[PDB]
Amino acid sequence: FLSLDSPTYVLYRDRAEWADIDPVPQNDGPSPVVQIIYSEKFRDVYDYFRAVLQRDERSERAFKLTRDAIELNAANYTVWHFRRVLLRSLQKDLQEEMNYITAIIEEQPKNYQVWHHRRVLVEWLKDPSQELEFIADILNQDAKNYHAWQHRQWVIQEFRLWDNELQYVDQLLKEDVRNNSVWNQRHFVISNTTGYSDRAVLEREVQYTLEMIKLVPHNESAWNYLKGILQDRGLSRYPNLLNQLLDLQPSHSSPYLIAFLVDIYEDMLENQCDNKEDILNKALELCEILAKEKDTIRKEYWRYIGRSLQSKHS
Amino acid sequence: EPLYSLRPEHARERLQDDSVETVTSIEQAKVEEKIQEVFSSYKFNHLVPRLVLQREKHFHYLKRGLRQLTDAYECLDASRPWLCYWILHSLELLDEPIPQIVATDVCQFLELCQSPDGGFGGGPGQYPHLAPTYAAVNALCIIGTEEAYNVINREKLLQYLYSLKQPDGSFLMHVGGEVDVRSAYCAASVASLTNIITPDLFEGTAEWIARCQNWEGGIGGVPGMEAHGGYTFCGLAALVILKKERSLNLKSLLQWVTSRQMRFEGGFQGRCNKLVDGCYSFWQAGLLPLLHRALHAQGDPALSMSHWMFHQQALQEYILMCCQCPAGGLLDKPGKSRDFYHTCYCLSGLSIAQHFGSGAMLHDVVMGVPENVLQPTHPVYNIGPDKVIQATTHFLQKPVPG
Ligand SMILES: Cn1cncc1[C@@](O)(c1ccc(Cl)cc1)c1cc2cc(C(=O)NN3CCOCC3)cc(-c3ccccc3)c2o1
Ligand SMILES: CC(C)=CCC/C(C)=C/CC/C(C)=C/COP(=O)(O)OP(=O)(O)O
Ligand SMILES: [Zn+2]
Repeated sequence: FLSLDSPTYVLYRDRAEWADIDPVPQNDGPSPVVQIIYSEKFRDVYDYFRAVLQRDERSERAFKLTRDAIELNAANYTVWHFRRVLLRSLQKDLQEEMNYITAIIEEQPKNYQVWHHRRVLVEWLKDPSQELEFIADILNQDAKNYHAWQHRQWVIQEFRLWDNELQYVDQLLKEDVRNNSVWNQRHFVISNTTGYSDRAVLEREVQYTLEMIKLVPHNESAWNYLKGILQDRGLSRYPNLLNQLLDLQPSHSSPYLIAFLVDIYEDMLENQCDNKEDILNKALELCEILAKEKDTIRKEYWRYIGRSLQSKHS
Repeated sequence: EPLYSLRPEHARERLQDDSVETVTSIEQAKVEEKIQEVFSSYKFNHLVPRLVLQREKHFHYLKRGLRQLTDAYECLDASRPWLCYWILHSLELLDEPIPQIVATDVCQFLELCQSPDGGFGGGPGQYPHLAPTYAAVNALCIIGTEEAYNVINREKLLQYLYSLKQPDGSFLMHVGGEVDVRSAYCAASVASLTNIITPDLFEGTAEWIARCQNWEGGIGGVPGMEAHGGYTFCGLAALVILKKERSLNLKSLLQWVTSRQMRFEGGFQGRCNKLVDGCYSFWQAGLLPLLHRALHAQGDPALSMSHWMFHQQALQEYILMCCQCPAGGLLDKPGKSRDFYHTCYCLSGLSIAQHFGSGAMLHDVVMGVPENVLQPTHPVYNIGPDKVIQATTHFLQKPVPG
């Protein structure tokens, strides 16, 4: 292996062990469009990749070449496909390839190809033993990397590794209670384990969320989670909720609290509530305050809500 | 004053971290301080603010990129049809004609990009992939000539789509590749425009997409994942193409997207508790015209007759004051480097925000100088509405392959 960054790196056209092969230049046609003026290093590696792809040469040197083509452009999915062909055809040790993908993902975590490649290797080896820990290290650098969370969900689901994830969720929530990815992971773990029907679980969750809301009134994630686990069976199914939210309104107020209250008024006005002319006006006044003072960025949305609430509850 | 984000009341929209700091709040505060500087720059320099879309500067940027790019674009060597689409759409939005010689050149380049298997690759000889296939088809349609339409091998395209179809209703992005809601949209987009939709091609797709909607109201890449504007756009748009928008809880979705607009910045974020980004001016805001059309089809009587359900003015102020690179091209947020992807979507979003349309009604809101008005864009395909109708009618002149 001769690193693409090594001081003694040599273009492939100047390499003896490649003299037999004629590189294949890229054909962009007579009048190119969106033509990229590649560096000599790039064009050199890819002219030989094209040669090895055309001739479908499944050799150790071709395998080493894909590594350089990948490094020059990790987004080239065609190269990644040929590399997987070589892995099978050459019978390459897959853990060695696992160490390789571990390194490249650390380098470029926001790439679709690198994660899919890791998935294929895990699928091939039927071995998720390193996954949770590896993903955890990536998440320790970017706690919100979409691919990382997606890969974590896939591993946990396929190999049934649920036992310790909620603990992990609590760990990251303590580090940043505003991490929407962690709240999503929380709902992921719970809905695929115990579910939200067990009253002991639903209550536990609502209390935790309300408590987090008390700690950080303006954290939209806790509010969205609370709404998400209750709008299922309908907010009006829980009477104590309304007053309990109105209780922390003098101090822990936020445009989120106002909005939630409105979400309760509309469910009530939809499930035959008492004074269905008294609750309606409470809501319209809130839609008013929201659209006019407390949350004007969404004035068009709130004005729509008011008009829709009258359109069927007048 | 005339500008929403410069008014004194707006200062109240700054982030309140409740005295509990975390990576999220700190990072959201950094961007807000940076955006405020831009907003206050006019008062600071003692000048009257004027919002001008640097049409000329962006044009040069685009016109040049369409032909040649530096080695800085090596990372997009597997995304060239994308470059063709982003640039041509930008020029289209800026209402700049495409020389017949350039059009034919684009057509010939995408021909080389087309695979013998069907679909298009990210460049000559590259395996077909659904993202560049969507890009190629959209570009060819923007051109809209008989030549461009004929580049597409409809029979092979269908075959390719079928090779990616999974039993659960989803599609692979490419052979031996990954799956997420993007593939559903790319497949539905190209299959509908070219009229190759067979009775069973999208069987189960609508259901698989509906499974991607989560507790947040938005849509994730795959079932179980966090709600994200890019994926939510793909999901809904795909459903509108398949006529199954109904499969979604549209009310929870509407509430989620509207909450994605930043009260202070004016632009949108891609997901809850993350940073604002100019490209989401299309991915997120573009969902309002889709929901407006979906709700109206259900006979929703509360829908406005002149505005989309998001602050059109604020999104325009964000884009115009914070997303233009003085050298030409648009971007994520101030401090970031320009690129054609962000140029394409920042302009697409500006278009959405200044053009309302619901049947017989038409209402515009063009912030800043009048010359800022752009050509309208179709909310499903993100190409001109005329190009959609033109391409659609054209391919309807031929039967669905067998
Ligand atoms: C999440 N996000 C929010 N804002 C941007 C992103 C992005 O991370 C993203 C990830 C995945 C998806 Cl599906 C969509 C967007 C992203 C960044 C980016 C830059 C360029 C780009 O042109 N960068 N230039 C290259 C030349 O040097 C200047 C920067 C091109 C693309 C690109 C987009 C679609 C297809 C092919 C390519 C980019 O994509
Ligand atoms: C048609 C088509 C291809 C549509 C898809 C568009 C799109 C923008 C998809 C988002 C994919 C993604 C991995 C986002 C996370 O990036 P991030 O965390 O860096 O960005 P964020 O912080 O803004 O969420
Ligand atoms: Zn962006």
